[PDB]
Amino acid sequence: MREIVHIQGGQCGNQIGAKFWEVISDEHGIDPTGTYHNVYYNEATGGRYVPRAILMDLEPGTMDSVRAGPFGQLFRPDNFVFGQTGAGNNWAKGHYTEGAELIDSVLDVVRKEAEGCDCLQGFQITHSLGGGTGSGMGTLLISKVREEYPDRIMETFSVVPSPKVSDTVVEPYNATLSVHQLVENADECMVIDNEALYDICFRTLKLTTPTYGDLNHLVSAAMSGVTCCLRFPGQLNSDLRKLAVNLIPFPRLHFFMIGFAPLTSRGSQQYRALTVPELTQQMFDAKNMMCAADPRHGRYLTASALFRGRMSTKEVDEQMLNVQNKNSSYFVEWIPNNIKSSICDIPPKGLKMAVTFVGNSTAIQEMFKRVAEQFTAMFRRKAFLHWYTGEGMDEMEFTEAESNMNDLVSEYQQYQDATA
Amino acid sequence: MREVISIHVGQGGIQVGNACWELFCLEHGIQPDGQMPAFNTFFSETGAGKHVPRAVFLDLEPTVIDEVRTGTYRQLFHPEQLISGKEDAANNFARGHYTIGKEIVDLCLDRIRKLADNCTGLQGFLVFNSVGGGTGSGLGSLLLERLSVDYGKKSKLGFTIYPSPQVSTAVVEPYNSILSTHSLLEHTDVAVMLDNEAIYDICRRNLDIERPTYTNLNRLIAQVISSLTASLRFDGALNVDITEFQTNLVPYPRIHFMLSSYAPIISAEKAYHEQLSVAEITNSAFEPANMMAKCDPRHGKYMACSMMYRGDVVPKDVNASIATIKTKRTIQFVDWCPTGFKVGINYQPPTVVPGGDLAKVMRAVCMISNSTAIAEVFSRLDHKFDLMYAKRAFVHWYVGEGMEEGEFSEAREDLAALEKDYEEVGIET
Amino acid sequence: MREVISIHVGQGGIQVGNACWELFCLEHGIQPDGQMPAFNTFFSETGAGKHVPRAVFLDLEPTVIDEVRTGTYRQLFHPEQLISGKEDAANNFARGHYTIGKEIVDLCLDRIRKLADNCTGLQGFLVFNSVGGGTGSGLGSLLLERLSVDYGKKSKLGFTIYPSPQVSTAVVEPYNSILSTHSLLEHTDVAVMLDNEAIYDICRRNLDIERPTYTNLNRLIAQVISSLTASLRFDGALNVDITEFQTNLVPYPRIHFMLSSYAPIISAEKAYHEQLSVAEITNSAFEPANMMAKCDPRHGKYMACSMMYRGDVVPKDVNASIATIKTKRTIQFVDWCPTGFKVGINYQPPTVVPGGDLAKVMRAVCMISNSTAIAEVFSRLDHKFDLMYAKRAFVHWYVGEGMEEGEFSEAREDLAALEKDYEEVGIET
Amino acid sequence: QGSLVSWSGDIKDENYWRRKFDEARHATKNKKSQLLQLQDKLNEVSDAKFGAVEESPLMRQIRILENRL
Amino acid sequence: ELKQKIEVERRQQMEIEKHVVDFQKKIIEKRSNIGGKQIKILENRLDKAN
Ligand SMILES: Nc1nc2c(ncn2[C@@H]2O[C@H](COP(=O)(O)OP(=O)(O)OP(=O)(O)O)[C@@H](O)[C@H]2O)c(=O)[nH]1
Ligand SMILES: Nc1nc2c(ncn2[C@@H]2O[C@H](COP(=O)(O)OP(=O)(O)OP(=O)(O)O)[C@@H](O)[C@H]2O)c(=O)[nH]1
Ligand SMILES: Nc1nc2c(ncn2[C@@H]2O[C@H](COP(=O)(O)OP(=O)(O)O)[C@@H](O)[C@H]2O)c(=O)[nH]1
Ligand SMILES: [Mg+2]
Ligand SMILES: [Mg+2]
Repeated sequence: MREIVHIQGGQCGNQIGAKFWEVISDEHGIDPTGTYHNVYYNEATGGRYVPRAILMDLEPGTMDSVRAGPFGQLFRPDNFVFGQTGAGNNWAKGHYTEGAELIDSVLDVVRKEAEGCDCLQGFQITHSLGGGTGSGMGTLLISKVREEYPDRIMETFSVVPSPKVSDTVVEPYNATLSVHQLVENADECMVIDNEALYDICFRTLKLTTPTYGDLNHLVSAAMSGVTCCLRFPGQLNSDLRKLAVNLIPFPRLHFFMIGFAPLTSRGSQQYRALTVPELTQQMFDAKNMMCAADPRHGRYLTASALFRGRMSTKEVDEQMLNVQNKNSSYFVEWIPNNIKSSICDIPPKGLKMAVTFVGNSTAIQEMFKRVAEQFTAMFRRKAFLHWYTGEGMDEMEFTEAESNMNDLVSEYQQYQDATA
Repeated sequence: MREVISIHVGQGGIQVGNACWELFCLEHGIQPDGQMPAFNTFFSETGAGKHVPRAVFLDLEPTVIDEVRTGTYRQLFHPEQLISGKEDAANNFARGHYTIGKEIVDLCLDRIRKLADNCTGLQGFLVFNSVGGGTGSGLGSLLLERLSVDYGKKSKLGFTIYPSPQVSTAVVEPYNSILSTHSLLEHTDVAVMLDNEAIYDICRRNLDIERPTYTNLNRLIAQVISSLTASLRFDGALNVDITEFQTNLVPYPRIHFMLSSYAPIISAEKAYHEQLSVAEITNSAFEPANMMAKCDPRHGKYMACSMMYRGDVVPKDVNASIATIKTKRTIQFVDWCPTGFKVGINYQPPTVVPGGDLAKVMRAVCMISNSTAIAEVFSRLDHKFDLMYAKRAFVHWYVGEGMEEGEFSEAREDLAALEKDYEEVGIET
Repeated sequence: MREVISIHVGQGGIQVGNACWELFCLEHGIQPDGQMPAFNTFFSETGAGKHVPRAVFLDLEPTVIDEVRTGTYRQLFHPEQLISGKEDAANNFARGHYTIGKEIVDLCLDRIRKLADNCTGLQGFLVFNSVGGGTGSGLGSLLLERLSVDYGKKSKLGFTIYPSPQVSTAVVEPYNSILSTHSLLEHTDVAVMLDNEAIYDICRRNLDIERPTYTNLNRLIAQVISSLTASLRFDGALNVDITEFQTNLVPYPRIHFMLSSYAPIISAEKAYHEQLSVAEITNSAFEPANMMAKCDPRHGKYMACSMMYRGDVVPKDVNASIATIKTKRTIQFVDWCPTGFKVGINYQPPTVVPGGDLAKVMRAVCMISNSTAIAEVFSRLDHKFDLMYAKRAFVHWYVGEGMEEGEFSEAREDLAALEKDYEEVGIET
Repeated sequence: QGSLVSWSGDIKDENYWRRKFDEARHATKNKKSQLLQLQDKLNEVSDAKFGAVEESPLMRQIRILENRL
Repeated sequence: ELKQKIEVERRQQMEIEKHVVDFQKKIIEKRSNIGGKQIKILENRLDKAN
């Protein structure tokens, strides 16, 4: 049981959710038709399994496109929360004028899906920080669900403004506005960025003609591997809360980087062996992360690992022992045995093993600082402001968002080196 | 007459109990059907002439629970002895002892209530709680509390699995373990400790299998426990008493944390080539490499030792092995206990499981000892606890669940009181 | 009662021991299975009524080791008595005694530790180390050192194979041999030397086979050793004592390097045509062409001689052969030893191996003698050592492995002290 | 311009860090073996090793019983 | 820029590692130094005279 509800947001979040449901259907043996050929699905007369997946957005072209592609019959025709105007890359648009009139349609449907279960252990949001809709609308949904349900655990698979270029000109504004309302009411922010995702699909995988469905498939395989330890048996099982405890020692430093494995070349997929020491090499390799922040330029406040496949436990023991042994000061030493380990008992579709590494570390603080830097630049010199200020927002909130980001990062950095 | 109850609370204890019962049936001759083609201590009567165990598998996370209820061993357990929660304790002590413990405690108490009503001659309890997780820490602590406030007079032998010396399957292990030690003191009348490193070394370089796994580990623990309970199950030459165990291995109610050992652990490939004499096995008996836990034999001065002989054992080889071990200087005892040896002979050889690495041999011995070395495990747990408590880590996970902050420290110096006494009792005069 | 331990260290000793045990089983009636369809000295008890030898095959290079562990004789040896290294000693003494020796020495000491614990009545050791290679030199030296510092009281008979007089399978033989001689003095209480030229001549023009090979050589050494250990294995007429061997063949602890000989070595093709009388065999006994090592019988003045008679031997032919050899001038003894003869009769004829060139005959005799001729082998080794040491050759191979340079010289004049004493003891008065 | 100079300096910093880790772990493992061997030394050195065979109580038994005989 | 901290750390750890190498040497020398039952049989010797 121990339910999940899959609310989406923005065209990004919509595509990622579509492909994630594709992956979970293809894993649980669910067709695009919705049969078997409940921890994620719901029973429906006629022998159907409907995903309790809500797609909300301020534009329907995304809605139409996600309906059009394969696996579209999964989502039932009520959870398509239709927006007609579009926030148009404006946090004020996506959070105040259209938020405060979409909140409650979403409230009725989320109460729908929440009473549909018995025990809703955790939520599920995938959205953006830069798009007006995604950012504002999504952090507003987060605030609302965290207002009524204080006992659940919040979780966002969040895409941030890209380093080399900003996807939309107001990426800094929307991103700081999203994090300022993310810190207190979002319990686990898995930080992803389109550029690092590009890097991981490019470097070791031969992919020369990539596509957004491809990156969605990658991050959705990761998104399935993070929790696949829940719905399946295992010698040493976990959940969202053992993970949350072993990951956050403080309610603030709870933003996590994620990676999934294995991922190698296909033409070279035969020449290499395939073992668990090789899995450790694969992801404790710096380049295998899904965030534009090499974690070995910082420190690991703690890190959790979740296995998939049936091998021994001698493995995971020597695993985190060996890795702590050499990359010790790459972690933080003020906390004992900062690596947590669990095992899911089932391997992936067609392959032998899977591994998911999640990390509560202090290298995303530079991501936060680069966001705040771009923000402050466009902010003092007043770049792209009337779009936010002529729609019932003031820059007092912008100042406080920027300063709050800076406060978060100041704790991140001092907790990097705090020792006793 | 003698009946013994076993709780398998947590995810560690529940798998240890799965292996315990999977070995108990094959030893007593019970097939997994509940059908059998003495057993007084473990197996009850159902009015149709077949057996249902007197044990309860309790755990917050229901995964291993449906594993056992739809596996192959469904026909043994009673549906009344398998209760599941829909959540966990998040590896913190407060969620398993304060929040989610209270609605499972009364159900478990009613089940064991009626189960102690069911059997006539209860003699002892066995709590199986790997303290590393929130359930095996807090819910097991609360279970032991209630067991001791209801029953009290009856002995309790806890096979608690501490957070391992440096390896760990969780980071917040140091908190939810020191807090369980408090209840572990009073309630667990005698506590046979477990850790992971030593059984890993044993399974790797003793049975020559190159990946040791948890199923093998739990099978091996079940074999040790079979050597433990054979004396009451089957008839022996000089039968020992489990209440004699307490009166001989608890010199003071302050020193009752005890460790164990087993011989022989050998593959068939070296069993065919070894002699394995009665005197020879008594050497690997106190071998420090054979040690089952993270304790050093020369760290502790032995205060009490019980030897469990099973198979074709003649008493005089036992008596001469005692002489040779007491002669050679490599072992020593506490001065106040001039004779701290108690032996028990049993004419039942160890039974064999199909599909096990373990080898059938004539003679088996199991050591269980109250010494003063365990204080090192105590201080080593205190290491991680202080290293985490000095910096505020995971404190919110504990206080946001009905727990005050001072319990961390009170449990820390509680286990420090054990460390103090364990070195104050074992000195010269 | 009497048990004897054999180390076969190096690549020479390990093959000599392969042949030793392959002959021992066929003699005692043991098949290579470990099954037999007395043996007290060599064969132990496994509790299933079958035998595992009391010996260890040690070598840095693991090639011959996996040869024996996947050959046809796997069922005999215990997996505890076969330890392998992953490297060599590069034929230099320092890599086998200083660098790679230290992590194998304690394992071998623990194995023989427990093995001397296993057998009850140990009586002697036999070290089998062809010193030509780095292992058989340095690791064998260190093994003998540890054997003598742990055991001490017990006799050690070393069948060391020196670098051959002029032939050589290695060039750096002169260094790593003189350095082993140091430890060979104190530790190897009695040292029966071996070289290659004489057994080559024997196998070529004595058994008439035209290519002698190492398997035949090791089989022949095993036959000599069978004639040696028959007295303790099987019952004889006048049984001899291996501690009498020392007290009669070690007139001074400075002269204990001894040589050997065997008769008859004859093919069946001349055994059918020869009479081979008891008196006749005693002539080829001291024949200088029959000599087993590079020693000249008229070079040394015999100080002690032990004769090993086996088969159908009546004592008076023995006594009259002693008379005739002491009468004729071609032999002579030291003046201080007026009677330096000790004989041992045995009613067990030599057993036959299928597939051997060796012929079955009624009477066999084995000579083992402490004389003063061995000093020529000593000086001949010193030849090559000085010729190499005078020019700096391979010095780096030794000093880059934790060795100082002066040990070369200290070992050179160490063996020179033997050469000195061996001529100072055997003069007139 | 200076950004690539900083890049190269940070490659040097990465190498330097990596090194410091190698040598720190070597130091740890060496110290652990050294402590192991030193404790082996302190327990192997007996507290009655100077008198390798003394047993003074039974030496007194020896002398008094010799006088007796 | 900020590298001298890790350089002095390397110097410290290298002095300490070679210093524990000296330690190890000292301990192996002391092991080689230390490298350099009859009571009951004497009671048996007493039995005969009594
Ligand atoms: N010996 C042994 N130990 C086990 C076994 N299974 C789990 N463990 C140990 O149990 C520890 C965790 O204890 P648990 O209380 O069972 O963890 P949990 O069930 O997830 O508890 P929660 O965190 O509240 O969900 C791990 O660190 C393991 O070392 C087993 O089968 N045999
Ligand atoms: N009699 C006899 N001598 C042998 C036999 N095998 C090897 N030898 C001798 O052993 C000498 C070399 O000694 P070893 O110590 O075994 O050489 P090694 O094993 O290669 O030693 P490393 O150089 O350290 O690798 C050779 O010169 C041979 O004369 C054998 O089967 N019988
Ligand atoms: N991973 C992923 N990211 C996307 C995809 N489509 C858009 N994005 C990212 O999402 C951001 C757009 O945010 P969004 O809220 O959807 O825009 P809005 O709907 O106009 O407010 C851009 O910065 C893109 O980089 C996709 O298919 N996959
Ligand atoms: Mg649990
Ligand atoms: Mg070699």
